[PDB]
Amino acid sequence: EDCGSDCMPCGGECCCEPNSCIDGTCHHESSPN
Repeated sequence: EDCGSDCMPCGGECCCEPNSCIDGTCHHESSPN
């Protein structure tokens, strides 16, 4: 079973890229340039 387009189950949620599903939460993703 899957959640979404490159997404993962985060405590009844769905973290999709570029974000990441870690620590049971949605770890946002920055772009330092």
